[PDB]
Amino acid sequence: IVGGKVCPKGECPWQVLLLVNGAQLCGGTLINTIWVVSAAHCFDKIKNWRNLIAVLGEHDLSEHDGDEQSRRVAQVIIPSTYVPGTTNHDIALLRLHQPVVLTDHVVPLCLPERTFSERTLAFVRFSLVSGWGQLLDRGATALELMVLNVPRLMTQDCLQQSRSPNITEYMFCAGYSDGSKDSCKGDSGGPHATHYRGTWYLTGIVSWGQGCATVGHFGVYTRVSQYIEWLQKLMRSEPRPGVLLRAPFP
Amino acid sequence: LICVNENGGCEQYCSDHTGTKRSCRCHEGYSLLADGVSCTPTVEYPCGKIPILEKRNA
Ligand SMILES: O=C(NCc1cccc(-n2ncc(-c3cc4cnccc4[nH]3)c2O)c1)Nc1ccccc1
Ligand SMILES: [Ca+2]
Ligand SMILES: [Cl-]
Ligand SMILES: [Cl-]
Repeated sequence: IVGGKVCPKGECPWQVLLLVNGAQLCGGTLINTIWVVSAAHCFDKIKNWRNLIAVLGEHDLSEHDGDEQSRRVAQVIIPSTYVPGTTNHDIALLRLHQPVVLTDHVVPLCLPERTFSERTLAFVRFSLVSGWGQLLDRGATALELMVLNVPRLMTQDCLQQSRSPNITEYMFCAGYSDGSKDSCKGDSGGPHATHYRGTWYLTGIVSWGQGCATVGHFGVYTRVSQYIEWLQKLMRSEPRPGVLLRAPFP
Repeated sequence: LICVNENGGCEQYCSDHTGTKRSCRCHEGYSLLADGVSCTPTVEYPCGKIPILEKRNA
């Protein structure tokens, strides 16, 4: 996160850290005790699935404070329509090996109903994006969880205001064109969370693209509303042997 | 009331029904109040609420 601030400990309780062989991979979003939403691209290069760990209740990576909860990942589910190393359909559903325990520091983000998301949430201007990603383009990653308020653009407006992969119906633009504020490498998979009448909801996933905080460009986010039904169906399904699962989309 | 407008007055989820009918609903871990619009937590850690903040104002 570029141009944000530290998310005070416990104020981003749905934020997940994904590690591979102990190394920072990506972010994620807790949506219930055993389910995490992330970005498909995070998993493009994974060799050994057994080395993938999700951490809840994380804040300051430099220390252990006892609020952290680590889990193995039992399943990584990606849409059939996702092509590695691209942007479209950049979403993943992760099943944890064991539930996290909800605490003051570990709380799921609400996965909204599609109708609600489309009719209401999509029109809330500002939303929060978070992670332990790069603090600057070509800079070091964050030791403390960062958060940033970004405004959402209608796709038409995004295109106009821009000055590259396409912007599809499965994405949206948010942020700033002035190169001051963005999500960045290390943040992918993390939440774009939207507040409505006292409750927060998952509306986007930090995806990727062309540099971070690049002048003339906006951040690209996976449009979660397009995937609600897909996610819900999967969450009702029994696990299958072998971590990686490609599931038909729609 | 219609769901497309002002969320049908619902705090959370909204369904249109046959007629000038509407039903609000709430996410798991919440219940709908008698106003037919408001949602109240039924569990300690409902989704999309920040405990340290909820407490900060409790
Ligand atoms: O290498 C793979 N995936 C492996 C992977 C794992 C974990 C993180 C990454 N990764 N790299 C850059 C970014 C990134 C930039 C960026 C800018 N703004 C906002 C968010 C952003 N995220 C990112 O999240 C890639 N895929 C791949 C490639 C090329 C060809 C085929 C597949
Ligand atoms: Ca820590
Ligand atoms: Cl099944
Ligand atoms: Cl496997």
